[PDB]
Amino acid sequence: MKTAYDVILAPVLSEKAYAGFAEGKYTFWVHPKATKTEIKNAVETAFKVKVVKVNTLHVRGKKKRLGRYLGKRPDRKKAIVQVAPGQKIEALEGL
Amino acid sequence: MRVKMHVKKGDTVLVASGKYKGRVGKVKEVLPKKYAVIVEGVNIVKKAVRVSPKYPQGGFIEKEAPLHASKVRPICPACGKPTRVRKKFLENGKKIRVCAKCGGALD
Amino acid sequence: MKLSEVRKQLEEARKLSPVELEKLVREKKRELMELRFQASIGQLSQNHKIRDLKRQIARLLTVLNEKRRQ
Amino acid sequence: SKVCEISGKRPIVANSIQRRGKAKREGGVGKKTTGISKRRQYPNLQKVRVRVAGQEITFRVAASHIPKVYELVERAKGLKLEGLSPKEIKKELLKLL
RNA sequence: CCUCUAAGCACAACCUGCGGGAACCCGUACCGCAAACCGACACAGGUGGGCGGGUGCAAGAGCACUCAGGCGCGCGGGAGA
RNA sequence: CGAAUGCCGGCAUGAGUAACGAUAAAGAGGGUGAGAAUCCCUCUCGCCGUAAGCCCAAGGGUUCCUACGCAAUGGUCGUCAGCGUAGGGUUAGGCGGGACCUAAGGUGAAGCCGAAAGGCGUAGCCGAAGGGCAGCCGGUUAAUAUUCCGGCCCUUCCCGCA
RNA sequence: GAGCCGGUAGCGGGCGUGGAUCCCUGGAUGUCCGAAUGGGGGAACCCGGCCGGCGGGAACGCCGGUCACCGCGCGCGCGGGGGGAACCUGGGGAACUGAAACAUCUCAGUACCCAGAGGAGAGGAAAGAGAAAUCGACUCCCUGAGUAGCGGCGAGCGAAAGGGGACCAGCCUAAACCGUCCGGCUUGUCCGGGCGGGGUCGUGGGGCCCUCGGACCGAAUCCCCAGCCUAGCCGAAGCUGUUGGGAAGCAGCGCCAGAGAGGGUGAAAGCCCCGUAGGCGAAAGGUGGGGGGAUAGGUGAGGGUACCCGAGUACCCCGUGGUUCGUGGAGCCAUGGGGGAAUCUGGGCGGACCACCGCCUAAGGCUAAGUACUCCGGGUGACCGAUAGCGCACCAGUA
Ligand SMILES: [Mg+2]
Ligand SMILES: [Mg+2]
Ligand SMILES: [Mg+2]
Ligand SMILES: [Mg+2]
Ligand SMILES: [Mg+2]
Ligand SMILES: [Mg+2]
Ligand SMILES: [Mg+2]
Ligand SMILES: [Mg+2]
Ligand SMILES: [Mg+2]
Ligand SMILES: [Mg+2]
Ligand SMILES: [Mg+2]
Ligand SMILES: [Mg+2]
Ligand SMILES: [Mg+2]
Ligand SMILES: [Mg+2]
Ligand SMILES: [Mg+2]
Ligand SMILES: [Mg+2]
Ligand SMILES: [Mg+2]
Ligand SMILES: [Mg+2]
Ligand SMILES: [Mg+2]
Ligand SMILES: [Mg+2]
Ligand SMILES: [Mg+2]
Ligand SMILES: [Mg+2]
Ligand SMILES: [Mg+2]
Ligand SMILES: [Mg+2]
Ligand SMILES: [Mg+2]
Ligand SMILES: [Mg+2]
Ligand SMILES: [Mg+2]
Ligand SMILES: [Mg+2]
Ligand SMILES: [Mg+2]
Ligand SMILES: [Mg+2]
Ligand SMILES: [Mg+2]
Ligand SMILES: [Mg+2]
Ligand SMILES: [Mg+2]
Ligand SMILES: [Mg+2]
Ligand SMILES: [Mg+2]
Ligand SMILES: [Mg+2]
Ligand SMILES: [Mg+2]
Ligand SMILES: [Mg+2]
Ligand SMILES: [Mg+2]
Ligand SMILES: [Mg+2]
Ligand SMILES: [Mg+2]
Ligand SMILES: [Mg+2]
Ligand SMILES: [Mg+2]
Ligand SMILES: [Mg+2]
Ligand SMILES: [Mg+2]
Ligand SMILES: [Mg+2]
Ligand SMILES: [Mg+2]
Ligand SMILES: [Mg+2]
Ligand SMILES: [Mg+2]
Ligand SMILES: [Mg+2]
Ligand SMILES: [Mg+2]
Ligand SMILES: [Mg+2]
Ligand SMILES: [Mg+2]
Ligand SMILES: [Mg+2]
Ligand SMILES: [Mg+2]
Ligand SMILES: [Mg+2]
Ligand SMILES: [Mg+2]
Ligand SMILES: [Mg+2]
Ligand SMILES: [Mg+2]
Ligand SMILES: [Mg+2]
Ligand SMILES: [Mg+2]
Ligand SMILES: [Mg+2]
Ligand SMILES: [Mg+2]
Ligand SMILES: [Mg+2]
Ligand SMILES: [Mg+2]
Ligand SMILES: [Mg+2]
Ligand SMILES: [Mg+2]
Ligand SMILES: [Mg+2]
Ligand SMILES: [Mg+2]
Ligand SMILES: [Mg+2]
Ligand SMILES: [Mg+2]
Ligand SMILES: [Mg+2]
Ligand SMILES: [Mg+2]
Ligand SMILES: [Mg+2]
Ligand SMILES: [Mg+2]
Ligand SMILES: [Mg+2]
Ligand SMILES: [Mg+2]
Ligand SMILES: [Mg+2]
Ligand SMILES: [Mg+2]
Ligand SMILES: [Mg+2]
Ligand SMILES: [Mg+2]
Ligand SMILES: [Mg+2]
Ligand SMILES: [Mg+2]
Ligand SMILES: [Mg+2]
Ligand SMILES: [Mg+2]
Ligand SMILES: [Mg+2]
Ligand SMILES: [Mg+2]
Ligand SMILES: [Mg+2]
Ligand SMILES: [Mg+2]
Ligand SMILES: [Mg+2]
Ligand SMILES: [Mg+2]
Ligand SMILES: [Mg+2]
Ligand SMILES: [Mg+2]
Ligand SMILES: [Mg+2]
Ligand SMILES: [Mg+2]
Ligand SMILES: [Mg+2]
Ligand SMILES: [Mg+2]
Ligand SMILES: [Mg+2]
Ligand SMILES: [Mg+2]
Ligand SMILES: [Mg+2]
Ligand SMILES: [Mg+2]
Ligand SMILES: [Mg+2]
Ligand SMILES: [Mg+2]
Ligand SMILES: [Mg+2]
Ligand SMILES: [Mg+2]
Ligand SMILES: [Mg+2]
Ligand SMILES: [Mg+2]
Ligand SMILES: [Mg+2]
Ligand SMILES: [Mg+2]
Ligand SMILES: [Mg+2]
Ligand SMILES: [Mg+2]
Ligand SMILES: [Mg+2]
Ligand SMILES: [Mg+2]
Ligand SMILES: [Mg+2]
Ligand SMILES: [Mg+2]
Ligand SMILES: [Mg+2]
Ligand SMILES: [Mg+2]
Ligand SMILES: [Mg+2]
Ligand SMILES: [Mg+2]
Ligand SMILES: [Mg+2]
Ligand SMILES: [Mg+2]
Ligand SMILES: [Mg+2]
Ligand SMILES: [Mg+2]
Ligand SMILES: [Mg+2]
Ligand SMILES: [Mg+2]
Ligand SMILES: [Mg+2]
Ligand SMILES: [Mg+2]
Ligand SMILES: [Mg+2]
Ligand SMILES: [Mg+2]
Ligand SMILES: [Mg+2]
Ligand SMILES: [Mg+2]
Ligand SMILES: [Mg+2]
Ligand SMILES: [Mg+2]
Ligand SMILES: [Mg+2]
Ligand SMILES: [Mg+2]
Ligand SMILES: [Mg+2]
Ligand SMILES: [Mg+2]
Ligand SMILES: [Mg+2]
Ligand SMILES: [Mg+2]
Ligand SMILES: [Mg+2]
Ligand SMILES: [Mg+2]
Ligand SMILES: [Mg+2]
Ligand SMILES: [Mg+2]
Ligand SMILES: [Mg+2]
Ligand SMILES: [Mg+2]
Ligand SMILES: [Mg+2]
Ligand SMILES: [Mg+2]
Ligand SMILES: [Mg+2]
Ligand SMILES: [Mg+2]
Ligand SMILES: [Mg+2]
Ligand SMILES: [Mg+2]
Ligand SMILES: [Mg+2]
Ligand SMILES: [Mg+2]
Ligand SMILES: [Mg+2]
Ligand SMILES: [Mg+2]
Ligand SMILES: [Mg+2]
Ligand SMILES: [Mg+2]
Ligand SMILES: [Mg+2]
Ligand SMILES: [Zn+2]
Repeated sequence: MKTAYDVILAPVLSEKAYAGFAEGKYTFWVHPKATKTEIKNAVETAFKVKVVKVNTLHVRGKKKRLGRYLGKRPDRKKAIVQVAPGQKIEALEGL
Repeated sequence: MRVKMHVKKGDTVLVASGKYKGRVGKVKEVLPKKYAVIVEGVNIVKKAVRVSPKYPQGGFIEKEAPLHASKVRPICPACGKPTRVRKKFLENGKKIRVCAKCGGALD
Repeated sequence: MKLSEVRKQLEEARKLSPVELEKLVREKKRELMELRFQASIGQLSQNHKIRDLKRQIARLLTVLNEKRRQ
Repeated sequence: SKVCEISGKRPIVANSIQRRGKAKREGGVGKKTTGISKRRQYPNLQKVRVRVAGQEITFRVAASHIPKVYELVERAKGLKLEGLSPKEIKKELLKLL
């Protein structure tokens, strides 16, 4: 069955992600078939918050090699939800 | 399907052949893929290791090497003699290893 | 997981109800996502816990399916 | 240049043979073939507009079985046929063949 | 978009004004007159659209000098047949 | 097998030979580094400027940013790079394309045609760099922004009131 | 039946006699594209209708279910669509070449294209063959035979009967006649369409009409089973000494053998390991051509009657195709065009035609095995052994 935990996968762990916590903007590794409307409900129904805005984008998989073979890391998608003024997703403030 | 092993870790075996032929001991491991076995104190070999946090001071470390299974032979705990493994059908009706020299069991 | 544990998880599940199975599942899939974020930061050393849930979550959805196929 | 809807006839293939000279039976050397080339023979198809169940039914049938159409018609009298549409009355007749 | 009526509907419906809420999928990096595109090459070739400043030369998207911006072209050093 | 301007491959000769891809051009200093004409900084000189500068679109597809590297690619050298490894980076209700429209053309209810395959065909559907539609300025990051932030505007749809 | 978390070690953590990994059969899940089918589409992308659920949910979005077209059958049901290495049948169908040029001819109805089918396909129960006064469906192999014949009688093409083998099997309908339901108008002894009965053959048979007589066959459909397939299991008999890195080598003494095929083990092992001869084995799917049982289905005789016995068909001519037959004396089989019958006193045939004598009984259909191929699995080679053998022994239809 599909649950908000199936939409949200892992957090974006970078200097750029972190720097969004102050403004309440939390970044995640979502599902490429996920949807801004689909994400929202997933964050809320999982982090007890009020999503006010969502910004998503696709991250294409990098091409890599074991010297002799060429492949590609999977393609990923990530969202950038804005939470109501004053709310916090603590598990990410972690940091 | 399965690799046929007449010996299992860790019953007592007789190094039938090889440089350590005649020596005896327990089977410290069983390698079906290469169809080999490691025996305690047998096939000893000196191997090198980097000056590494695990192996400070560098140096070498005596490893126990594997042997082809056809080289090892089990020792019946009864007659204490190395024997060929038959297989007995109890009334369980399980099958059990049993010495061929004497009807003893081997586990 | 351990077998005996597995067996129980089947006995216990097959005693349950689809709602109590969806609700149950819905939780362990939360229990995963918790673990996913831990490993994502390296603070997941018992990383075998993951595989269990998914295969717990799997064993659950199955028994859920056993019921509904009727 | 197609298929009889009643006889199943169909364009066959025939050769166009060209012969020269006097035959033997006419006290000659004999005929000689100067050029063979495939042709194709069509059934003499024609249209057959008939009205059945207050509905016009037309067949693309060969001139040979034309008198069979009316037979089908004549034979179709004993059928619930009103209310139907053209293609429906055709298929219902053909089923009689 | 405006307008005209037809069934239907005329407690609906549509127009205007205000109010709260709602507003999805893909693309967005970088090269792009070229070392990243077409030419087997980091190839003096070919490739659509826009901007393209200043002074002087009659004019100009010409010509020469120059701002911003960008370059000295991915082998050098000597020699003076 | 000794020959087929034979076939596959390996290695020689020409030979340290021509050449190293526009005659727009170079010089010194400082640093770096085992190692520098070839990388970074600085000053002087030269060169394009209806461009050899700045945007958009096709096409390429991670080549963009940063850290650590120089065996191989770079026509030399290389501590450099569009190269090797790893990590990070592309954020739209208003910019472009869709849930809007039609063009040539493509397909194609009805219907016509053909030995089979298939070929035609008003409507309708598909079809764009044409039509139509509501975002302008600035700041921010090493790397994205008419996309995030700020200020000031606007569009459409659902519900409710008048 | 003791190790496992694939090729794959390592970092980091687990599991297994409370029987794991692994192997075999059934089931569940099975995103997106693809016949692709809700609609579109530059395949794996994009946009909808309906019913139901989620979220604070009306707009927005996600989840489950359903919605393309065609045929057949009384809006709803069963079926079709596409793929498959060759093998098979049907609809079409060349050329180089050979003829030492070349057109008829050959290459050849082969290559190729298309539709279709299946584990096989086709063919198949005589309107046959053809001279035995005989044979007895069809298919395949041998033989008949490069015979008979065909042929710018050039190059070349090339049968059939009969005989010896493999396999073996025969059936259902249409029409006359009885009955029944429906619908047509031109009212019945009517015509027409369904269904059922009846009937299916060539010593001709069948119907109706009298008359005489009233159980043994048995499936190709269904059922049960053995048998087989897809994992497996038991499986006889050697130590020592010696050279050597290693024994399976040489020496000594023994043993098994329904097993001295082969492959491994540190080298050359009947008796060390995997195996070999000889035996065992299936809860579940599949198959089941052999065994047993059902069922649909099967069957008499003389006598008279002269209703039926498969239609634009047989038959004639015209244009072709197949057969060994290239217009030849040219029949037989098939049919595009024209004309156009009959129901046993019928009709087709026996190589133009006529007669005698004989064979057969068309214009509806079905039908096992023996036959063909080899993507697949297995056994085996006086087959190759990394320029060989498949194009690939290796991440190849890849760079
Ligand atoms: Mg699921
Ligand atoms: Mg930063
Ligand atoms: Mg909310
Ligand atoms: Mg986006
Ligand atoms: Mg996107
Ligand atoms: Mg790269
Ligand atoms: Mg000893
Ligand atoms: Mg043995
Ligand atoms: Mg399990
Ligand atoms: Mg003619
Ligand atoms: Mg004559
Ligand atoms: Mg002639
Ligand atoms: Mg007419
Ligand atoms: Mg006529
Ligand atoms: Mg007929
Ligand atoms: Mg009005
Ligand atoms: Mg009205
Ligand atoms: Mg009202
Ligand atoms: Mg408003
Ligand atoms: Mg959408
Ligand atoms: Mg560049
Ligand atoms: Mg540029
Ligand atoms: Mg630029
Ligand atoms: Mg230029
Ligand atoms: Mg330009
Ligand atoms: Mg130009
Ligand atoms: Mg080229
Ligand atoms: Mg290039
Ligand atoms: Mg160039
Ligand atoms: Mg040009
Ligand atoms: Mg001027
Ligand atoms: Mg001038
Ligand atoms: Mg000029
Ligand atoms: Mg100029
Ligand atoms: Mg000039
Ligand atoms: Mg130069
Ligand atoms: Mg230069
Ligand atoms: Mg140069
Ligand atoms: Mg020089
Ligand atoms: Mg000189
Ligand atoms: Mg020679
Ligand atoms: Mg030469
Ligand atoms: Mg040469
Ligand atoms: Mg020469
Ligand atoms: Mg060569
Ligand atoms: Mg010199
Ligand atoms: Mg010279
Ligand atoms: Mg010279
Ligand atoms: Mg030179
Ligand atoms: Mg100059
Ligand atoms: Mg310097
Ligand atoms: Mg210096
Ligand atoms: Mg240098
Ligand atoms: Mg250097
Ligand atoms: Mg230079
Ligand atoms: Mg200027
Ligand atoms: Mg592009
Ligand atoms: Mg490229
Ligand atoms: Mg880079
Ligand atoms: Mg280098
Ligand atoms: Mg180097
Ligand atoms: Mg270098
Ligand atoms: Mg190089
Ligand atoms: Mg170099
Ligand atoms: Mg070069
Ligand atoms: Mg260095
Ligand atoms: Mg650097
Ligand atoms: Mg760069
Ligand atoms: Mg790089
Ligand atoms: Mg390296
Ligand atoms: Mg970084
Ligand atoms: Mg915006
Ligand atoms: Mg738009
Ligand atoms: Mg929408
Ligand atoms: Mg349109
Ligand atoms: Mg068309
Ligand atoms: Mg049109
Ligand atoms: Mg539309
Ligand atoms: Mg447009
Ligand atoms: Mg436009
Ligand atoms: Mg607008
Ligand atoms: Mg716009
Ligand atoms: Mg404005
Ligand atoms: Mg950035
Ligand atoms: Mg009102
Ligand atoms: Mg692994
Ligand atoms: Mg470890
Ligand atoms: Mg999904
Ligand atoms: Mg579809
Ligand atoms: Mg479509
Ligand atoms: Mg709904
Ligand atoms: Mg949702
Ligand atoms: Mg849905
Ligand atoms: Mg098929
Ligand atoms: Mg054919
Ligand atoms: Mg042709
Ligand atoms: Mg020819
Ligand atoms: Mg030839
Ligand atoms: Mg010849
Ligand atoms: Mg030939
Ligand atoms: Mg010739
Ligand atoms: Mg010749
Ligand atoms: Mg010629
Ligand atoms: Mg031929
Ligand atoms: Mg054919
Ligand atoms: Mg097809
Ligand atoms: Mg097919
Ligand atoms: Mg068979
Ligand atoms: Mg058949
Ligand atoms: Mg018959
Ligand atoms: Mg003969
Ligand atoms: Mg002969
Ligand atoms: Mg002759
Ligand atoms: Mg021939
Ligand atoms: Mg015969
Ligand atoms: Mg015979
Ligand atoms: Mg046989
Ligand atoms: Mg028989
Ligand atoms: Mg009747
Ligand atoms: Mg009779
Ligand atoms: Mg039968
Ligand atoms: Mg054994
Ligand atoms: Mg020794
Ligand atoms: Mg010995
Ligand atoms: Mg042997
Ligand atoms: Mg043998
Ligand atoms: Mg051997
Ligand atoms: Mg030998
Ligand atoms: Mg041996
Ligand atoms: Mg046997
Ligand atoms: Mg058995
Ligand atoms: Mg009878
Ligand atoms: Mg009688
Ligand atoms: Mg009669
Ligand atoms: Mg002919
Ligand atoms: Mg003649
Ligand atoms: Mg003829
Ligand atoms: Mg004949
Ligand atoms: Mg005819
Ligand atoms: Mg007669
Ligand atoms: Mg007669
Ligand atoms: Mg005849
Ligand atoms: Mg005749
Ligand atoms: Mg005759
Ligand atoms: Mg005859
Ligand atoms: Mg005769
Ligand atoms: Mg006669
Ligand atoms: Mg006959
Ligand atoms: Mg007949
Ligand atoms: Mg048949
Ligand atoms: Mg068959
Ligand atoms: Mg057969
Ligand atoms: Mg094979
Ligand atoms: Mg060999
Ligand atoms: Mg050999
Ligand atoms: Mg090789
Ligand atoms: Mg090879
Ligand atoms: Mg070799
Ligand atoms: Zn014993």
